[PDB]
Amino acid sequence: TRTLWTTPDTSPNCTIAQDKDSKLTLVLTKCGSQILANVSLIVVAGKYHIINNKTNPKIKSFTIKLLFNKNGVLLDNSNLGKAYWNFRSGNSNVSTAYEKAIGFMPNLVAYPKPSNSKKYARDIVYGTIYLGGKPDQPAVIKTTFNQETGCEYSITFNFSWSKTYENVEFETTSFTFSYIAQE
Amino acid sequence: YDTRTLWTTPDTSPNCTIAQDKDSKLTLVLTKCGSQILANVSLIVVAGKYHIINNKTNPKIKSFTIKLLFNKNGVLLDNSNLGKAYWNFRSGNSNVSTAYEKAIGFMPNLVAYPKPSNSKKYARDIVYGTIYLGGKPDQPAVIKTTFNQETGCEYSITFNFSWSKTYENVEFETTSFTFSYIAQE
Amino acid sequence: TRTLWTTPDTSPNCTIAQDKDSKLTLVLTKCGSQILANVSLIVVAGKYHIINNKTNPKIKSFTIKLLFNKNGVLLDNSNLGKAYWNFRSGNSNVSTAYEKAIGFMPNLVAYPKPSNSKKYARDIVYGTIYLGGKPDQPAVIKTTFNQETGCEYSITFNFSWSKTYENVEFETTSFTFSYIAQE
Ligand SMILES: CCC(=O)N[C@H]1[C@H]([C@H](O)[C@H](O)CO)O[C@@](O)(C(=O)O)C[C@@H]1O
Ligand SMILES: CCC(=O)N[C@H]1[C@H]([C@H](O)[C@H](O)CO)O[C@@](O)(C(=O)O)C[C@@H]1O
Ligand SMILES: CCC(=O)N[C@H]1[C@H]([C@H](O)[C@H](O)CO)O[C@@](O)(C(=O)O)C[C@@H]1O
Ligand SMILES: [Zn+2]
Ligand SMILES: [Zn+2]
Ligand SMILES: [Zn+2]
Repeated sequence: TRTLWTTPDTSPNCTIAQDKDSKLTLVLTKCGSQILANVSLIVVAGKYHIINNKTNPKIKSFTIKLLFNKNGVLLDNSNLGKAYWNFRSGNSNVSTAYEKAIGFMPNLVAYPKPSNSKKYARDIVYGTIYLGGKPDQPAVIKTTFNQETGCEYSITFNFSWSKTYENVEFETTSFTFSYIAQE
Repeated sequence: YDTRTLWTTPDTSPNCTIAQDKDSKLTLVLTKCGSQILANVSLIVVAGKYHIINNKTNPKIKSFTIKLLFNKNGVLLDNSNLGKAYWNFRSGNSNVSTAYEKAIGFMPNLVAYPKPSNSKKYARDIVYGTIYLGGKPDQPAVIKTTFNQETGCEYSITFNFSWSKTYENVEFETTSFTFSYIAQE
Repeated sequence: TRTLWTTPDTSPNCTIAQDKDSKLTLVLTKCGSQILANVSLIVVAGKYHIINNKTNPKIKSFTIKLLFNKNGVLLDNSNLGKAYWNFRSGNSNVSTAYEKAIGFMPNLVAYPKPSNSKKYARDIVYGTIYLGGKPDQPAVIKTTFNQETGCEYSITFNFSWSKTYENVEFETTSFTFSYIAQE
């Protein structure tokens, strides 16, 4: 019960532009009051599979949202599927779906919901990953905590790029970050 | 110490003094994972010299430093930029009722990161990172963290904030950065 | 036994171009399903000690490989010496070589060995470190999991730079990353 994950296989579990068009590999490991997070993305099909900005200049970014309720349970309006998001057992999941993961949630005082109080940048982490493992193919991964509505908690991943890529497959290197846990 | 968290609390009440008294909120969370400390940091400047940056009118205002000084027991010293009042072990979204006496297991390893001496100074006592002002991807600032290079203390952690862009009326409040370092014990 | 390391002293322990020409400082700390890794390098002698790309225009990269068997034991073809790699005991290592460290190995489902199947980039982590702690002397540290032959598991560090450095000592700042554990 110290690790919440997608499993490490490559079976599509995520819907960006069309049903199960991607594998988001996300591993959350509870190190007390901090969650250690490891993420990568493979797109297998649809609009974001093969990037061509000569042909499609406007395709420059997309977002993957994980929305959670009071008990830390993934809501079905998330881009990530509920089917294999669960606590770890081996290279797989526990047999039954979890009902509480509040200790894996981003801290609401650290990272508050939108309000008429001043909005601070500390609820964001920026990173850069590399498409196809090539050092001249950067894309920015921007992670934001608790800024979606219709949820108690949220983790959102925005992927974007500034280069004009021609036929570059969107599959990434891995990035590690952390965040402050709710409890 | 095992698995505990030493932190500033995660609210936005100013706890830190850069240019003038309580001009900033340093949010710092140190979590012990055995022989390494997992660190998470951000900064909000609320007042004074470094609150709103304009390098057109003031091209030479480009960097500043925040120091955490520790004694032999890992207790924060009063002359650190960070105030002692809310630097303590975690309890809920606040701190334990007793001001801590021992945190040597949270201190940067002195063999890995020695104090200044006339022996060769190696770069491994530094971690560089980049954070973004206002959460804007075109507003980077460098956060340089250095271990055990201060004097008048047994241990130290120093944060130097710098930028090479010419900012015009930009509020210095940052995204978050994560790093680790080797623990003394 | 929760940390495998090199001892954080300055005594050479690694062979890049000639015997004991470097000190690799590597600390691997098990946080359940993830290994938290911290790395830096000091080159003390030989070809890579002082970089001069006026004199030697093509000297722009090198690699340090850690190769492991089925029990997570370091193999002798590794650049890092076997005598220097063990579980932590104080500021030193235990006197006896360990027999098992499978819990510290990179996960083979997450990071499979080379094959005829499609290779994904998530077995790579990119970072940048700074020579001599100077902010204008970046070098790229590319870390790759389980891609070497002659082993069950591997961690390889490729160091490279694009700048024309003139008489710059190769000793680095520190970088942190994580990876998914085999067990
Ligand atoms: C971590 C790796 C890294 O820094 N990659 C950077 C890359 C390389 O430095 C050079 O291409 C030499 O390989 O240069 C960029 O300007 C590019 O778009 O190509 C930005 C990348 O972020
Ligand atoms: C992680 C985010 C990131 O890399 N930001 C970089 C930024 C963006 O790539 C572009 O502005 C396109 O958004 O480019 C810079 O040259 C800039 O100062 O603008 C350096 C920043 O570090
Ligand atoms: C974290 C530190 C950092 O970003 N360093 C970058 C550096 C500094 O921004 C400037 O020298 C101003 O100090 O600019 C570079 O183009 C350079 O080669 O000099 C790339 C470095 O990666
Ligand atoms: Zn494909
Ligand atoms: Zn302000
Ligand atoms: Zn020399």
